[PDB]
This record gives sequence, structure tokens and C-alpha cells, in this order.
Amino acid sequence: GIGTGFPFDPHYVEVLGERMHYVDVGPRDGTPVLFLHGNPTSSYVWRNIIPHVAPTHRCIAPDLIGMGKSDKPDLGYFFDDHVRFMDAFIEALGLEEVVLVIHDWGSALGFHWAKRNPERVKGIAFMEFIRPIPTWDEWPEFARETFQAFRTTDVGRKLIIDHNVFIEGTLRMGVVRPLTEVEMDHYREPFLNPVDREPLWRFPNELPIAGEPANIVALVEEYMDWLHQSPVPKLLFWGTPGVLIPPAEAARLAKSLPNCKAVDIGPGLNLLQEDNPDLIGSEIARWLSTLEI
Ligand SMILES: [Cl-]
Repeated sequence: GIGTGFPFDPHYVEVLGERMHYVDVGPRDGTPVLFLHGNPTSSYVWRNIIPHVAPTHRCIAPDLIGMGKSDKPDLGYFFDDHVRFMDAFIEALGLEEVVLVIHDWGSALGFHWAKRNPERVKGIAFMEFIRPIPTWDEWPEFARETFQAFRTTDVGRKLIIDHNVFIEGTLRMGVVRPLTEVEMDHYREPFLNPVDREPLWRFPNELPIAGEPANIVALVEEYMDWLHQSPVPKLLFWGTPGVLIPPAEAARLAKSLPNCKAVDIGPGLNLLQEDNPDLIGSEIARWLSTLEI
């Protein structure tokens, strides 16, 4: 079955006075492949994808600040905080040119960094990514009232912080197949202490839905405008029914975006990595072999 282990040796780097953890496997030479997770996951989400890429390419998978095995300072964990820490993580590792593999909030980080530093990005593989959601009617009906409740300081914090609903409920409702207890324990581990759950609540409050928050909408629009014109090689994975993007819009987008290959992974919600890791990993590896890297 789908692997549950996390066999990767820990690596740590000091970033803005805090320690960040990252996976680092594969050959030391060549262009590195930088894997960026989202909410409420960690590098654990890439555990079954990396082994398809690591034979031929260096794979770097950081835990976002406040998440995974990274340090957990008392921040607001706004998108801007993650931008500051990820910018500094990339420089602290001395990365020059990279290929990005990105998901959920990791995709906002990756696309925003790529738009600002396009000379350093040699390809982008992406899935279930942050885009403007024009109205609440484009958010999946089965999850709509809860995400609306998440975006409050009263009910939303009670659910996400006090009761850990993003881990115990939303995560599982983001995967089609059932998650095992061992997998759930890996996802629970960074957030056993309720005071460490701020990122889990701030992230859904940053989602660009129905024009709010205006600053995130503007930033995401800017990187989507870039992506619609840039020649950067692109690989889009999508599933049915999806969460952040529905199938027809995914297929339409992959046709519209320059130099973009699309892969239908079959059934999927948000964490496509948990529903078809072998296809995602094998297709990333095949696509990498076509790039000038
Ligand atoms: Cl979120």
C-alpha cells in the first residue's frame, strides 16, 4: 500500500534566528528540486513522491516555519511571515536555480517567489494550488460553511485551535482514500500542543476568497498573471472533484498556460499526494528529464 514511514534524516538550518527542518536527499550535483507543502501538512506530505525523484535529482523539502519539525516562534503566521522565512531559507541553503514542486500554501510561496525571481526557476510542478476564488459558490459546497466559520476569531479559533479540527477533520476530508492511524499521528505530531496551532488558523484566513483578504488576492492575481505568460516549464496535477480547482478548470488552465503538461491523477480532493503518490512522483521524474537542467 501507500507508504506511511518518514525515513529521512533530519537537516536543520538557522533562518532569521529560528531553526528550520528540511529533507535533503539525492545527488549533490545538478539542479535541486524544492518541494513546498501547505496547510496543515509538512514535508511528510512528500514522503511517497520524493523516492521517485531522488534517484536522479536532489530533493529539498522544508517544513514551513511553525510546522513540521521547524521551530515555532510566536508569530501571527501570516502569508507574509512565511514569505520572509522561505526567502531566507532558500538563501541560507545557497540555492541558485531550482525546480519547484508545490501544493496549497506552498504553491503561493513558490509562485510568489518565482514571479519575483523568474531567472532562478527552471520549472514548476504544481497541484491544488492557491488561486483567487471569485465567490463562495466556487468553494466546494460540502466544505463551505466550515471554511466560512474558520475565517472568524471566535468560532474559527475554537474549531481550529481549541479542537484541532483542521487536523482531525479537514485534513481527512481533503483525501479521498482513508488515512491510517500511523499517518494521522505523523500529521498530528507538530500540533500536539494547542498553543502551536496558530498557522493552522491563519492560513484559511489568508485564502483569497470573494475578494478577501484584499492584499492576498492582489498578490495571487499578480503571480497568476505572470504564470499565464511566462515560458517557464509547467506540470499541473489535478484530481476529481478537487477542492481548490475543479477538473474542467484544471484542464482548461493547463491548455491556457504556456508550456504546461497536465496529469489527471484520478480521484482526488486537496492532498493529491495521498491519493496517487506513485503517478505524481513518476510523472515529475519523467518531466524533469525533459528540462534543460
Ligand atoms: Cl488553508
